[PDB]
Amino acid sequence: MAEEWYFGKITRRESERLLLNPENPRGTFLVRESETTKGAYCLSVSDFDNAKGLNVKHYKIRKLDSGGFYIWSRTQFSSLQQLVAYYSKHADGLCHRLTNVCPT
Amino acid sequence: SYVNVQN
Repeated sequence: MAEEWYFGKITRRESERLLLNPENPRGTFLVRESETTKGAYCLSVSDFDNAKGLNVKHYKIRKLDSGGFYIWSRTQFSSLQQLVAYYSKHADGLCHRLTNVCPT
Repeated sequence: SYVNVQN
């Protein structure tokens, strides 16, 4: 479907390398396949910590039978685009709203 | 290491 924020089959280390770029504003993000569980995905986002510096938080996106995806079971979605659209307007669990697509 | 997964 070609969404710029979707990187697919990249490792976690690859996702942190892209997100830990110093030019990324807080809330920069991407969605990728889980590097550990077949069928699962992940939302990786950038944030800053005074003591340690730039950091990346990873959220496991579970994919149901069934269709559907969710970070927390109380807020579910029919697709990955719907999930990103939502969190792009409401943190609702996240430390911050998804602010910017991570540059490829 | 995922924020939403305790275990």
